[PDB]
Amino acid sequence: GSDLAKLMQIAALKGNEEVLDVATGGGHVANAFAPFVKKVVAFDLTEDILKVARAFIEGNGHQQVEYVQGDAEQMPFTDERFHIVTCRIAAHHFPNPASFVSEAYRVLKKGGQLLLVDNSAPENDAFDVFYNYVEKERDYSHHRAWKKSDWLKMLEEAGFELEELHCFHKTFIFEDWCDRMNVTTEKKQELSDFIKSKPTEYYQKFKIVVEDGRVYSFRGESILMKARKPT
Repeated sequence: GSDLAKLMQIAALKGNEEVLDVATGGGHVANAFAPFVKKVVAFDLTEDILKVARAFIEGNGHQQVEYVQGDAEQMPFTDERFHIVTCRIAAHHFPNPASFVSEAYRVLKKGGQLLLVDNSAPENDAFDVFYNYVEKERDYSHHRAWKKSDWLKMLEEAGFELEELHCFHKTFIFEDWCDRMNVTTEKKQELSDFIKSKPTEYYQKFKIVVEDGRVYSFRGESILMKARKPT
């Protein structure tokens, strides 16, 4: 799975790093990196978010984390400050993720790395559009899960050199997945009904399981990219 352990392994940490965790959210990435690096900046849009991240991170005894508010994107850091920028399961909320990518490039040291983890859309446009429509019905704040090719273009355009791209698939349990976003029973019925009526190709693509007329599970893709800012 695209888990934290896999991220940590791919990171190939040296122990001296200053890390920026973009859209830290519940703080899990900063939490994981903290013991193995010099310093972490946990960065997100509001104080409420940073309070929650801090409760979790300080709960595990990590004390070299600095909490900083702002926008991914338009980041209030100096050029060439970080060895690592991380961003996990967050970029699909960004309204202008190309700006986050260029800002990540800017605030990285030369030879530094971006580690980016997110859900991804198929190259096939119909499946792309469908996957994303479904994501947004379930989470109104979803902007876009981009194609792997979209990310390759954004990274190159910003000057990053991709080193590694790892792809993963996960089976989502529809009811649980919905309930994490507090979707109404009515909205869950509507979304299941919408998915269930799609033709066979869609069920085959997303390994859709229907039990007793309701969507039970489907399978999505995610990625982990390690991209270098050149020396």
